[PDB]
Amino acid sequence: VLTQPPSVSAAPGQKVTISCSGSSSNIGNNYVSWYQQLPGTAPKLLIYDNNKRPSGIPDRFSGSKSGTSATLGITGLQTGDEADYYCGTWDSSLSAYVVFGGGTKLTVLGQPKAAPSVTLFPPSSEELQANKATLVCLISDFYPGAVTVAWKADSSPVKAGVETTTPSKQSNNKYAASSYLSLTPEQWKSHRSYSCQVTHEGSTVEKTVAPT
Amino acid sequence: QVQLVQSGAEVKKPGSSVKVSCKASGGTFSSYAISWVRQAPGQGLEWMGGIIPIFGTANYAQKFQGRVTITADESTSTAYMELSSLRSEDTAVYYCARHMGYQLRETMDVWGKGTTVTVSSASTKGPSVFPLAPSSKSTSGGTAALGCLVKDYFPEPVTVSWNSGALTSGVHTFPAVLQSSGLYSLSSVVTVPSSSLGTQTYICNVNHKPSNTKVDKRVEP
Repeated sequence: VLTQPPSVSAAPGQKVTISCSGSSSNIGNNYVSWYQQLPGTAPKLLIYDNNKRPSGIPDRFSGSKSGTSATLGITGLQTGDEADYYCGTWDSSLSAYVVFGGGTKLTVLGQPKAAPSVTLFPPSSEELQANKATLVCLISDFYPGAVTVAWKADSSPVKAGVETTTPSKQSNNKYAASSYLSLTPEQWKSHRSYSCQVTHEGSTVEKTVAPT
Repeated sequence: QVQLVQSGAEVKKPGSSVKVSCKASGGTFSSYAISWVRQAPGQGLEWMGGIIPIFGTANYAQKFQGRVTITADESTSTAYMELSSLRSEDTAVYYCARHMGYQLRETMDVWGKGTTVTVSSASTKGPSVFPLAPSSKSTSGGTAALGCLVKDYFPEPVTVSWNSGALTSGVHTFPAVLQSSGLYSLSSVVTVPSSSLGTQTYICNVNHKPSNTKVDKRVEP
């Protein structure tokens, strides 16, 4: 019931601020804290008592509060600051609780652009013998970390039986994702071909497979 | 100095209950308030409740009242969160956090690493492993992609290695997808010199510890 922008994008060396808006019974009346959650990790306290830093938090991070709002500031932004940021405070209402903002996803665009490498596998004869058919679209080495995937049976869009993962960061700091098209062996054999189309920063890469 | 150590991942069916623990290792809970905060996949932080053992007090968010119970054992410096009548919507990571004092209104300066809780009607099941054979359509620039499709298992996790760990570079194991059936699938690829395809053996080693299943599968052209 605290309000933050859901997402912010910035570049290394920039300054960013993230705002948190509440009411008189939470922020207006209580101290604000800010929590950093790096991907795959637990939240960590960044700022408490509106503007105080725990030991070990660089002074690039600052906070302020006025009225029913609070602000987190980050100067000299680094790629390592890419994280979800949560404001938190106490709500003093008679049924009391800790209250958080919904979180701001801070994306730091700090690597070279990289188009996705796409590999599309047809169903194996082993899986066909098991009376199933799966097309496997593997998408790797792209940056920034967002793609959209569309599938085509011959030339028409197919949306049933599609499952696509969120992008995940690779060791080399590029991103990877997967998409799967589930078909029956009859569907697989009855069409001329199937296609996986990966769109990244408005450019489309496509792979196609066909029954044997 | 203090570290909050939480119990391991849990997998539960709808209607059951889960109890998660959080031990103050190298420290104590005696002087402090302790909260439980959860985070559903891709979602935000949600406070469930907290306990202040020194004042014999516990507090809960109205969303979870009647369903969540928080307790402490001071002989072992261990806090507990029990959530009953589980739904699939209760799938989340559950964090223990210690406050900077004995007030829940104080900041949360120490956090545990989280306990994953998965609620699903699915039953434990080992995967089928299908080979993703190298071909012209997966070969370019003198290197070929080949892989293993690890299909229809429950629950997470699965690990994949190649040639029993001897083959690591060029290996890419993708995060899993969840199908409408309730079962997961993932894939693992390795890119190799195309010229090596007739002479080197490529075997993926799939380990699914929740079902005590291991599969070794050679992948060939």
